[PDB]
Amino acid sequence: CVNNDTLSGDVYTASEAKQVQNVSYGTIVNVRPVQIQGGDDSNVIGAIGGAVLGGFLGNTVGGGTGRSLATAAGAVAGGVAGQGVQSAMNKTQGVELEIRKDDGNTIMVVQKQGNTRFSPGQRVVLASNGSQVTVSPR
Amino acid sequence: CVNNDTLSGDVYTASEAKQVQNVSYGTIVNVRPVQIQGGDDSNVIGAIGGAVLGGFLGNTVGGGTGRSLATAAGAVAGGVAGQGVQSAMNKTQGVELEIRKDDGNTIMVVQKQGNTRFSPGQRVVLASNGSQVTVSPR
Amino acid sequence: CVNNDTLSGDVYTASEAKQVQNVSYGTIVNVRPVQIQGGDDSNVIGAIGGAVLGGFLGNTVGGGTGRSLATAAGAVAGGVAGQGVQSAMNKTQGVELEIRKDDGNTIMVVQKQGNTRFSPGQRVVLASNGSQVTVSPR
Amino acid sequence: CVNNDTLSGDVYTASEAKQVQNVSYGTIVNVRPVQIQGGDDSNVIGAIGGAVLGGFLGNTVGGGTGRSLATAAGAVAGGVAGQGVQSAMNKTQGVELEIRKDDGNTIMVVQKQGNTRFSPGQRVVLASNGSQVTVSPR
Amino acid sequence: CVNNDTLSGDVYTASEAKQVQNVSYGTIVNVRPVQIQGGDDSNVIGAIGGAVLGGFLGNTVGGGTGRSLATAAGAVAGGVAGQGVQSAMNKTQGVELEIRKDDGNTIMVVQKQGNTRFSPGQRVVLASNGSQVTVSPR
Amino acid sequence: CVNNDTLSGDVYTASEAKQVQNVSYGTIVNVRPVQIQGGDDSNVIGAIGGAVLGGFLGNTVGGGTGRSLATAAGAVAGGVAGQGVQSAMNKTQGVELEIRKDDGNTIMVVQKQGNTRFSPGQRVVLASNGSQVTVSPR
Amino acid sequence: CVNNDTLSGDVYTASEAKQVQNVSYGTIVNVRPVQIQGGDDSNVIGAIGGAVLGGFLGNTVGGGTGRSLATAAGAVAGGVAGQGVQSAMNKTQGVELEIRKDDGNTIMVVQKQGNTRFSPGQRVVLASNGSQVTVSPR
Amino acid sequence: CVNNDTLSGDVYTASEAKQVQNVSYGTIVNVRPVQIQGGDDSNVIGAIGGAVLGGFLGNTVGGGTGRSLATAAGAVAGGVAGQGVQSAMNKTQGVELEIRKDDGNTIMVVQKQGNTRFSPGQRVVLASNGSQVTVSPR
Amino acid sequence: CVNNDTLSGDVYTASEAKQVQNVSYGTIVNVRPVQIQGGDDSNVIGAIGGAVLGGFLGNTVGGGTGRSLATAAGAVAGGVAGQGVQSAMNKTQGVELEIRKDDGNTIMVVQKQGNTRFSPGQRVVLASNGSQVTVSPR
Amino acid sequence: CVNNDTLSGDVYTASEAKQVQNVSYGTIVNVRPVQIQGGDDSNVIGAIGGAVLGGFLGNTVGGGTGRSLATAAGAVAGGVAGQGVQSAMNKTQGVELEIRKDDGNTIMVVQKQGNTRFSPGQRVVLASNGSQVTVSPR
Amino acid sequence: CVNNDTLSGDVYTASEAKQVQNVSYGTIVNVRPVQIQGGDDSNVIGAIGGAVLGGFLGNTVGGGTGRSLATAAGAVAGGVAGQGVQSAMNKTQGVELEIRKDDGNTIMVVQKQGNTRFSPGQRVVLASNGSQVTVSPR
Ligand SMILES: CC/C=C/CCCCCCC[C@@H](O)CC(=O)N[C@H]1[C@@H](OP(=O)(O)O)O[C@H](CO[C@@H]2O[C@H](CO[C@]3(C(=O)O)C[C@@H](O)[C@@H](O)[C@@H]([C@H](O)CO)O3)[C@@H](OP(=O)(O)O)[C@H](OC(=O)C[C@@H](CCC/C=C/CCCCCC)OC(=O)CCCCCCCCCCCCC)[C@H]2NC(=O)C[C@@H](C/C=C/CCCCCCCC)OC(=O)CCCCCCCCCCC)[C@@H](O)[C@@H]1OC(=O)C[C@H](O)C/C=C/CCCCCCCC
Ligand SMILES: CC/C=C/CCCCCCC[C@@H](O)CC(=O)N[C@H]1[C@@H](OP(=O)(O)O)O[C@H](CO[C@@H]2O[C@H](CO[C@]3(C(=O)O)C[C@@H](O)[C@@H](O)[C@@H]([C@H](O)CO)O3)[C@@H](OP(=O)(O)O)[C@H](OC(=O)C[C@@H](CCC/C=C/CCCCCC)OC(=O)CCCCCCCCCCCCC)[C@H]2NC(=O)C[C@@H](C/C=C/CCCCCCCC)OC(=O)CCCCCCCCCCC)[C@@H](O)[C@@H]1OC(=O)C[C@H](O)C/C=C/CCCCCCCC
Ligand SMILES: CCCCCCCCCCCCCCCC(=O)OC[C@H](COP(=O)(O)O)OC(=O)CCCCCCCCCCCCCCC
Ligand SMILES: *C(=O)CCCCCCCCCCCCCCC
Ligand SMILES: *C(=O)CCCCCCCCCCCCCCC
Ligand SMILES: *C(=O)CCCCCCCCCCCCCCC
Ligand SMILES: *C(=O)CCCCCCCCCCCCCCC
Ligand SMILES: *C(=O)CCCCCCCCCCCCCCC
Ligand SMILES: *C(=O)CCCCCCCCCCCCCCC
Ligand SMILES: *C(=O)CCCCCCCCCCCCCCC
Ligand SMILES: *C(=O)CCCCCCCCCCCCCCC
Ligand SMILES: *C(=O)CCCCCCCCCCCCCCC
Ligand SMILES: *C(=O)CCCCCCCCCCCCCCC
Ligand SMILES: *C(=O)CCCCCCCCCCCCCCC
Repeated sequence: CVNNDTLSGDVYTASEAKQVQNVSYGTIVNVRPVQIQGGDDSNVIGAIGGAVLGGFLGNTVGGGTGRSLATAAGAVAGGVAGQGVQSAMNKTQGVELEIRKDDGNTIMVVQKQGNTRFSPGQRVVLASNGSQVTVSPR
Repeated sequence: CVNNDTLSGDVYTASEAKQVQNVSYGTIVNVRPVQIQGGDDSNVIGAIGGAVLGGFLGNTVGGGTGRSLATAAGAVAGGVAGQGVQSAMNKTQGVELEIRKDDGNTIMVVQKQGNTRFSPGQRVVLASNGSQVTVSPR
Repeated sequence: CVNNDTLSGDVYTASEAKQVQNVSYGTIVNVRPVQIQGGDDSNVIGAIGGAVLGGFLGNTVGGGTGRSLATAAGAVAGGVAGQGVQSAMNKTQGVELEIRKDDGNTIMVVQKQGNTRFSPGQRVVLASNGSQVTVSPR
Repeated sequence: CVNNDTLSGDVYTASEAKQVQNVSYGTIVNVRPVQIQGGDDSNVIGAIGGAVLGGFLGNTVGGGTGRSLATAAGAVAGGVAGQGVQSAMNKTQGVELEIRKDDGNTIMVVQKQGNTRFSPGQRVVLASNGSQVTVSPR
Repeated sequence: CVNNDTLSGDVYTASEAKQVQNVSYGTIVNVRPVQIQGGDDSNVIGAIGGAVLGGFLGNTVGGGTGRSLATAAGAVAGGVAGQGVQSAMNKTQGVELEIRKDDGNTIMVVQKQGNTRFSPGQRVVLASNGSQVTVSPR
Repeated sequence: CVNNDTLSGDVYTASEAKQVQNVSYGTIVNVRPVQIQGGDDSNVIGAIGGAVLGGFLGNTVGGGTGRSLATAAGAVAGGVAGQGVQSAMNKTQGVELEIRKDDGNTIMVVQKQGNTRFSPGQRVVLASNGSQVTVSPR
Repeated sequence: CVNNDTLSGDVYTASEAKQVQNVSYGTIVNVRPVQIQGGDDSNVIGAIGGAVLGGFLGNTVGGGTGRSLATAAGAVAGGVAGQGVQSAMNKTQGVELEIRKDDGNTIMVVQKQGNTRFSPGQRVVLASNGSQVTVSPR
Repeated sequence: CVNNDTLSGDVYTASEAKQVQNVSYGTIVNVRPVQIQGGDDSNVIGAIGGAVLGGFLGNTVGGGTGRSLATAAGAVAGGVAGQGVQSAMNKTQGVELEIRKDDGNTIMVVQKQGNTRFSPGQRVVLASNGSQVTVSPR
Repeated sequence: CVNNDTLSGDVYTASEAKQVQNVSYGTIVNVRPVQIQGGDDSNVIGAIGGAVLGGFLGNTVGGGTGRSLATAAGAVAGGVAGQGVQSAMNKTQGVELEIRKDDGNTIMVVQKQGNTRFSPGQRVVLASNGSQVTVSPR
Repeated sequence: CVNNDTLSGDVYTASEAKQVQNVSYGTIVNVRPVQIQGGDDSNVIGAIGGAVLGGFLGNTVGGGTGRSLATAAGAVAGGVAGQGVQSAMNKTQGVELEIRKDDGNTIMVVQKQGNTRFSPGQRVVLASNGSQVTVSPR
Repeated sequence: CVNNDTLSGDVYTASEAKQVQNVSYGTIVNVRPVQIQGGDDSNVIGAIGGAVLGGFLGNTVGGGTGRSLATAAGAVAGGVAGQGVQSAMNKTQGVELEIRKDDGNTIMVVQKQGNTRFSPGQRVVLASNGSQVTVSPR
């Protein structure tokens, strides 16, 4: 598992506490919903778990030289299902926001859904660092 | 398997959440369909799976010194089929779009087919970063 | 465990004693509560502890070739719970402060809750270094 | 095997989707046919497969100390044939095109044969990147 | 253990003897007490000691296959307590001083409590190097 | 073996497909025939093959302590012949051409013999890259 | 042990013999006594010695499965005492001197106590190198 | 063995085919014969071959503890002869030529003897690259 | 042992023979005696010798499980004495000289005592290199 | 052995064939004879050969525990003689020449004796490269 | 052993043959005798030889557990003597020369004694390179 709950507007990772961050103001338009896929593309941990759990389910059939074939088939047929499952428990739902600043410049930012509802027409304050931004309501 | 579903216009990888992205506008012409081939060219994981599953199907014929020949032949004849199959499950279908911006400059971008249909003559908004672009309808 | 108690306004890590730090003054507005998530995202130590403690609970059922299946299942079903638990004991509660300096510039800083209560309207003194800040009351 | 089907004008590798590419126009003259040789020059995978399959065909003759000689001879006499065969299944047929752009500058590009026929006298559109080009008909 | 007694105003580490250090003068205001946490955040030595001492307390109960479960549980239940204890014996008490120099510039420095008492209103002499300072009374 | 058939004027390596190449014109004079020696100077693969095939031909004579001498002699007397043979199957025949460009500058290039005959007095077109050239007839 | 007797004003390390050193003059004020702590903070050699000497004192009590517990407890209870003792035999006594040069500039230097007594009001000669100084009486 | 036949005026190494080379003209004077010594100075492959072939010729004399002495002596007395012989089969015969160019500048180049005879007074054409030259007759 | 006899004015290390060195003249004042401590601070070779020689003196007392305790105690009680002795045989006696050059500049140099006596008031010649000096009498 | 016969005026190493070298003229004065010492200073190959050949000559005397002493003594007493002999077969005889060029500049070069005699008063031609020179008679 | 006979005025190392060296003239004054110490300061090869030869002289006394003590003592008591002897066979005798050039500049150089006698008042010629010099008589 990967704990991608540090991608909300209500939780800070501990490597950015006790630092300085700048402040700007803006306005909000055109929110639409979006899905977020964390983790890594080459799933390795799922493969090994699936492989062992599928292989040890193979010994219990047959006997002789027909048992080795069963365990060998079960190994790969569980290995692929491991990657099948390990990349469907790392999928959350978020929103995409288009904010227009008071400078006159427009940007958009994507952020995980929490327990506050964003609406078209509102005032937000941007807490920013070098290439990092958090958006919080009024 | 490789999870190339992060190449759509409705799914964001989690390493580009909580960042700033610029906004432009444009118009759409000349969409045509295209196929997309993910993964890597040197298939290694397919070779080993094919090899073991083909080798363990060789012991069950013959006996003596004619069993070793059977298992040795089965090993390679399954090894090549492993790469044959592992590079036909990583093939998806997408579209290629030619968008003309309001600057007066023309570009084209290629993107995976989803559940929205693009048509000739429409307004799109480009969300851009340094050498990254996502296209979404009006 | 990770000892993230060095993120308070009353405890200094020992690698920043006997050094020089600058002093500024400011005023405080708009405190709101926030949670803090320490540690690292890829939980490794939890996985091994969960795995061993789940595996050694598997031998005590069944016998023959039905014991191996039980221990193999218990191993992974404890492995995932290890990461489930090891990333819920590293979660503390803090505050977020917006301070306006006497220069005329505005910043905000996030800091762990202690035993002093911050209120809207107060005088604070910032002890600063290069990209490090501690806030302490009057 | 090497999957050199990403060298056509109808298939895009997945590492160049969702990017920006420029557009130019031109005219076509002097197409002639050409062969294309993929892969790598030092064939290693063919050698091992040929070696094992030739060696295990050696035990079945003779007995005593005249069996070792047979297996040793078969090993190398299959090893060289492995490289003989593994570099004749990576050979495709393509075309070479000489296109004159509307700038007044002339270039030529080589590309794999597909299912569309190029003729002398036609209009093509070049989709280009930094040192990458794809040619597609009108 | 970590010997953090070289963080006082009466003990010099031996890698800064026979060197040259500059001298300044100042005045002292606003001392307040503070705690100091040495060592390192990832406690490793505590984990192994706790693990072995907890594991060898497990064999003495039960017998058969119920002994392995006891030793496995004791191992982790002592492992976490090892880190619990090894990071509570590296905690000392010090003071924080705000000194105003004769230049007209203000700084503050934090230093371990010894056997001399600092008071508001006094003369101190700063012995300094590049980014190192020791404060000693008149 | 080394597959040096990518050194002709009718076969392109697959790492230079879908790229841009410049075009020039010229005239041809003074072709003379030449031999080409591929591969590498320190022959290693030939040594091991020769060594094993010569050594296993030594056991079949004599017995006692006079067999070890025979196998030891055969090993080296086959080892040197391995390098003798492995560097006589990598030798092809090509031509050397002196072409005078329309600029007024003269160069010469060497290229493997194919199935087209070059003659003194003819028109050729040079397809060029940075320090790469292919010559093809009119 | 660490031989920190090369930190006196009467002993030179052998890597700074046969070199050139500059000469200055000064005057001496305000000597006060100080302690010096050599060695390294992470004590490793003490831990192993304490561990072995404590462990081999554990076998001599009890018998059965109650001997293993005794040796395991003795190991750690001697391990910590090893670091307790190995960092109390590397502690010497020295002096701190404030010397005012004839330039008009003031410095202070710290140096191990020997067999000569420094007094307030005296003439000293500084033998100096790049960031190295030795002070010797008249 | 080392195949130093790529040092003639009639054989090209395959890493310099399909490249561009410049052309100059000159005249020839003062050819004299010279020997050429290829390979490497520290002969390693000869030592091992000589050592094994000399050692296995030692067992066939004597018996008891007088056999070990014989094999040990034979090992080194064959080892040195290995380097004696392996550096006398890498010695060829060539010529040294002094050519005066039409610029007015003089150079000389050394090249292996082939099947063409160079004479004093003749016209040669130099095919050159960066610090590489081949000389061929009219 | 360390052979620190190359620190005299009558012995040259062999890495500075056949080189060029400059010559200057001067005068000598204020010689005083000094001790020199060679070697390295972390004594390793003494520890192992002391450890083995102390450990093998432990077996000769007692028997049973009271022999292991004796050998374990002897090991460390000889280990520390090894470092005690190995750093008292690398201590020589030298002199420190203050020489005033004819330029008008003053320096001092430290050098091992030999068989010539230096006196206040004498002429010396300095043989110098880059940051190396030897002093020899008239 | 080291084959230092490539240091004559009649043998070229094969890494400097087919290159360009410049030509100068001069005159010869003051030849005197000199010895040349090749190889490397730390003789390793001689030590091992001497060691084995001396050790295997030790078993043939005595018996019991007096044989081990003999073999141990013979090992080192042959080891030193190995380096004694291996550095007396790499010693050749050469000449040193002082040549005055037609520029007006003087140099000298040292070169191995061959089969031509140099005399005072003669004309030589220098074939030169960057920091390489060969001298050959008229 | 180390062969430091390449530090004379009559023997050239073979890595500086066939190179160019400059020539100067001078005059000679004030030769005095000096000793030269080659090799390296940390003697390793002597330690092992002394250790083995001393250890194998220990078994021949006593029996039981009193033999181990004898061999252990002999090992170190021979080990130190190994370094005692291995650094007294690398000591030669040379001379130090002060030469005044015709420029008007003075230098001195140190060189091993040979079979020619240098006297006060003579003419020498310096053969020089970058930071290398050899001095030879008229
Ligand atoms: C707070 C919570 C605390 C937690 C833990 C604390 C509890 C501690 C209390 C300790 C008490 C315990 O000591 C008592 C005891 O065990 N006592 C036991 C002990 O006696 P003692 O007391 O020790 O003296 O031993 C006896 C011996 O048992 C048998 O011994 C034979 C050999 O023994 C012999 C011999 O011939 O050599 C003869 C004998 O006389 C003697 O001499 C021995 C001698 O010992 C030599 O060593 O040797 C074996 O044949 P073999 O070896 O030659 O092959 C045989 O297994 C055999 O031959 C082969 C077996 C194997 C087939 C079972 C697999 C099912 C597939 C499910 C996956 C689904 C896929 C999607 O085959 C069979 O058993 C045939 C069953 C056919 C029907 C199956 C239907 C199931 C599917 C339904 C699906 C429904 C869908 C809707 C074996 N059965 C056996 O050992 C037992 C076998 C019986 C199957 C019951 C079905 C349950 C399946 C439901 C699934 C759960 C939800 C997912 O059970 C097991 O192998 C363990 C099963 C684990 C499965 C986990 C699934 C993981 C998830 C999926 C992973 C992919 C047991 O009877 C005793 O009783 C019993 O054990 C009765 C017991 O009450 C039943 C077991 C319950 C455990 C289940 C929970 C596990 C969950 C996870 C754990 C972390
Ligand atoms: C040019 C120069 C050439 C150089 C070399 C060439 C010489 C070659 C000639 C060969 C002849 C030789 O083959 C003859 C022979 O050995 N012949 C011998 C041979 O017969 P074969 O001919 O082989 O057939 O074997 C016999 C067997 O001997 C005994 O055998 C017992 C077991 O044997 C049994 C059994 O019961 O199992 C029974 C038996 O019947 C038979 O069956 C065997 C069978 O073989 C099974 O294997 O088994 C052992 O008991 P165990 O095993 O169960 O434990 C016993 O040792 C035992 O039980 C245990 C012993 C051990 C205690 C001794 C340690 C002393 C501490 C000093 C350190 C100071 C610290 C600061 O305990 C005792 O011996 C009790 C002694 C109590 C009094 C000690 C006082 C000393 C202190 C004084 C301090 C004064 C201060 C002012 C053992 N003694 C023994 O094996 C002998 C034991 C006797 C002690 C004498 C005191 C000397 C100490 C002075 C110190 C010197 C200066 C520093 O001696 C030794 O262990 C070697 C001692 C080495 C000490 C070196 C010190 C190093 C420096 C300090 C290091 C930190 C010997 O008698 C024969 O005679 C003898 O051996 C008599 C002999 O003349 C005496 C030995 C002299 C050697 C000394 C020189 C070494 C210096 C360095 C060398 C490089
Ligand atoms: C941070 C979490 C770390 C988790 C690691 C714990 C591993 C637990 C292994 C259980 C071993 C059971 C063996 C079978 C039972 C038996 O009857 O075992 C019997 C045998 C000996 O008994 P006999 O005397 O009867 O032969 O072995 C033992 O008794 C071994 C002692 C068990 C305890 C060892 C301590 C744990 C390992 C060291 C800690 C390292 C931590 C590293 C953290 C990074
Ligand atoms: C974080 O998520 C860590 C990785 C989690 C791996 C989960 C593995 C589950 C594998 C299930 C396989 C079922 C096999 C069924 C028989 C073929
Ligand atoms: C992601 O896709 C991981 C790699 C998947 C590998 C799939 C391997 C399948 C191999 C089938 C081989 C069949 C052999 C039949 C007998 C020769
Ligand atoms: C700091 O916090 C160190 C890591 C702590 C790891 C804690 C591991 C607890 C695992 C509990 C698993 C329970 C399994 C129950 C049966 C499946
Ligand atoms: C992609 O193409 C992977 C490599 C394919 C290797 C194919 C190997 C075939 C070898 C056949 C050898 C036949 C030997 C017959 C007896 C000497
Ligand atoms: C410096 O402080 C070195 C590290 C010290 C480690 C101390 C380890 C103490 C562990 C105590 C564990 C008690 C376990 C009780 C049964 C679970
Ligand atoms: C590409 O060419 C791969 C290397 C090919 C090696 C061929 C080895 C042939 C060796 C023949 C040796 C014959 C020995 C006869 C008895 C001494
Ligand atoms: C230089 O000082 C080298 C390191 C010295 C280590 C000294 C170790 C002493 C350990 C004493 C432990 C006593 C244990 C008593 C029973 C628990
Ligand atoms: C290319 O040339 C590869 C190296 C060739 C090595 C040849 C080795 C020949 C050794 C002959 C030794 C004869 C020993 C006779 C008894 C002492
Ligand atoms: C150069 O000096 C090399 C290192 C020399 C090491 C000397 C070691 C001497 C150790 C003596 C120990 C006496 C132990 C007595 C019983 C405890
Ligand atoms: C090139 O020269 C390779 C190294 C040659 C090593 C020669 C070794 C000769 C050793 C002779 C030793 C004689 C020992 C006599 C008894 C002590
Ligand atoms: C070049 O000089 C190589 C190293 C030479 C090592 C010589 C070793 C001699 C050791 C003599 C030791 C005598 C021990 C006597 C009994 C203690």
